[PDB]
Amino acid sequence: APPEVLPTLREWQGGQGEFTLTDRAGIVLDGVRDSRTAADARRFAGELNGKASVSQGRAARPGDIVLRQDPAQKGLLGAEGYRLTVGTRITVTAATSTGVFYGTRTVLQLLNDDGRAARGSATDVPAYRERGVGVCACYINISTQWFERLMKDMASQKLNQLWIEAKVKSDTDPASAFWGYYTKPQVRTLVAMARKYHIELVPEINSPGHMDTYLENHPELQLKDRDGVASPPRLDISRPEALAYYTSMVDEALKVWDSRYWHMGADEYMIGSSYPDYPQLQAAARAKFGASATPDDLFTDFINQVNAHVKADGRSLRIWNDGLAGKNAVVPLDRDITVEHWLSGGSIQQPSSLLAEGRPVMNSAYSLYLVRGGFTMQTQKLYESDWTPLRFEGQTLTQGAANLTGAKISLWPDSAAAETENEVETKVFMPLRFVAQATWGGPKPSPTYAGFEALARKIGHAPGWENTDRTPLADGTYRLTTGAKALAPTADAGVSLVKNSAASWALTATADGYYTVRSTESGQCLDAVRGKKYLGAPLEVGAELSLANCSTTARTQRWQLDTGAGALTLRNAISQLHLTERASDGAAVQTTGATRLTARAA
Ligand SMILES: CC(=O)N[C@@H]1[C@@H](O[C@@H]2O[C@H](CO)[C@H](O)[C@H](O)[C@H]2O)[C@@H](O)[C@@H](CO)O[C@@H]1O
Repeated sequence: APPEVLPTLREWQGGQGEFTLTDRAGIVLDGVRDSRTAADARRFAGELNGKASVSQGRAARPGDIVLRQDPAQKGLLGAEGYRLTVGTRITVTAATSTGVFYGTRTVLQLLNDDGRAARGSATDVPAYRERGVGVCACYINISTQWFERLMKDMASQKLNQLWIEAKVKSDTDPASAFWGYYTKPQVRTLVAMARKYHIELVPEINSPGHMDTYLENHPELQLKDRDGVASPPRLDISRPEALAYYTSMVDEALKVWDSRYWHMGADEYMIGSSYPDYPQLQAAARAKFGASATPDDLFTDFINQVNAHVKADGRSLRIWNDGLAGKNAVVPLDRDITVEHWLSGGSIQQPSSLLAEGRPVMNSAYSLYLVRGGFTMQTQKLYESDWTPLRFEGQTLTQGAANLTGAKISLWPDSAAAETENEVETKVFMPLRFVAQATWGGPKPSPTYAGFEALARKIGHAPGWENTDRTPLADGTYRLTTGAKALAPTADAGVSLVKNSAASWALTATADGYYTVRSTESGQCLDAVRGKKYLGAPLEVGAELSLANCSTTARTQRWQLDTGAGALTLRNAISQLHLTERASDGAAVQTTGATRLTARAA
C-alpha cells in the first residue's frame, strides 16, 4: 500500500519489510557539496526530534538517512523532484537542494510515529511548478510570527510559492507610510524565512487602481473626472507621473523583497460605463494608438510599460486576469506576463485563450478563497469533485498545458475586524492540504473527505510550528503596572495609566489565542473603537483605547499578550498595535511601540 503521507507520492513500488531508525543513525550528505542542503540537513536532524545527526568524514552505511544531491538527475527529477528508496537505509536522491528538501519532508512523515517505515521506492516529482498560498496583508498587518508558522506548514506540504500583497514602510514615499505596513527589517525577515523553507515570495503592489493605501496623501496623483472630482484609489494612467510614481515604489519594494517576480495586480481599472467620466483616457488612447484605440489599449500599455521596467532589472511580471476582457484590440498584453486567473464572466478572456497566447497562466480561482467576514472555499466539495488546476472559474480544461503553472488558495481581509489572524490560521488548515495535494498531483489519498481530513489532522503541523506562547498568563485578576502607574478606567469610557490606582483587570484567554481584558471596577472590556477605520478595523496610530460592553463577537476586545523582560505588552488582535501610555495625559493609546506592563495578581 502507498505510505499515508501528504501530499501523496506520485507513485509507490511497495516491498515487504521495514526500515527502522536507531539512535546511532547518520544523516549522510554524499552528493555534491551544497551549503544550503547542509544547513537544511542540520535543521532536519532537529525536526526528526530524536538523536540522529549529520555525519562527516565517512561513506553511507546501513541505518543512515542518505541525502544525495546529484545534478545529473535533472532530466528525471526536475528542479523539485526526488527519488526515495526505503530499504535498510533511506536514500533521497535529487538534482537540487530543493528536491533533497522535499524528500526530507516526506521522510519526516514516514518516521513520525515509531521511527519505522515500510520498504519501497518512489520517483516523486510535482505535477505543477507553482503550488501556492497567497496572503493579502493589506490595510491590516499580519504578524511575522504567523507568516513563519504558515511557511513551515507550507514547506511541510511541499507548497512552494507565497504571494504577499503588502505595503513596505516607504523611505521613497513617506506620505504612504501609514499603518498597516511592514518595516524593511520585517520584510527581510520574511525573505529569510522563505529562503529557509524553499518558498518563492511573490510580492504585489496593486495598480493602477486599488492604490488607496498609497495615494491617500497624494491628491495630485489621484485620477480626476470631467468635473475635477478625485477617484482616490486610482492613478491617472494617461499622465506620465502615474508610471513614474508606480515604478519608483516597485523599485523600492524589489530592493527588499528581492524576488524574481513582481505582481502589479492590474485588476480592471474601472467599469466600461465609467470611461466617459475620464475622457483623458480615451483621448490618450487615440493619441498614442490611433483612431481605433480604446481605453483598454491604454490600460494594457500601462501593464506592458511596467513589464519593460521590471524586465530591465531581471524580473518577470505577473497580473490578475480580470482586466483582460477582449477590448484591447490595438495593444495586446506582452506574452511573457504571467496571468493569474481568478474571475470569469462576460467577455473576460478564458483560460484556454490565455494559454493559447503561450504565456504562463496560474489558477487562482475565486473558489479557492478565504475572506475575513466573507466567502470560505468549499474544501470538501472541491476534494469530492477531484479539483485540479485545470478547473478554472467558468472553464474546465480537459487537456493539460505546460504553461499552466499551478494554483493557489488566497486569503483576503475584506472585513478585517470580522476575523482574527489566529482564526484564519485555524480555517486554512484543510485548504492548505487540499491545494498541496491537488498541485503536487499524486493519487487521491482517500475516496472520502473524512479520510483525507483525518489523515491531515493526524500528520498535523510541521515540526516546530509553534513559535509563541499563547497563554503566558493564568486566567485571573491582575493589576497592570508601569512604575507606580496602573492601567485604569478614566473619564469618558477612557483608559489611562493612573498613579497609585488600585484598578484591576480580569484577563481570560480566548479560544483563538488572545485574552479579553475586563475592568474589575466597571465590568467593561478593553477595546479599540476610536480613530480612522480601514476595512472596519481601527488602524489609527495614536488612537485612544476605551472601554465597551464585553462582546464575544468584538474581535477588537481580543488582546495578544507579548512577553519579554519579566513584563508583557498588550497587542490588539485586529489592529496589531500595542497599548502605549501617551506622555501628555497618561491615556492608553495604540502605537507601533508599546508600554511594558507588569502583571501583579490583585
Ligand atoms: C477586483 C476585485 O474585486 N478583487 C477582489 C479582491 O480585492 C482585493 O481586496 C484587498 C482588500 O481585502 C485589496 O484591496 C486588494 O488590492 C484587492 O485586490 C478581494 O476583495 C477578494 C476577496 O473578496 O475578491 C476579489 O479578488
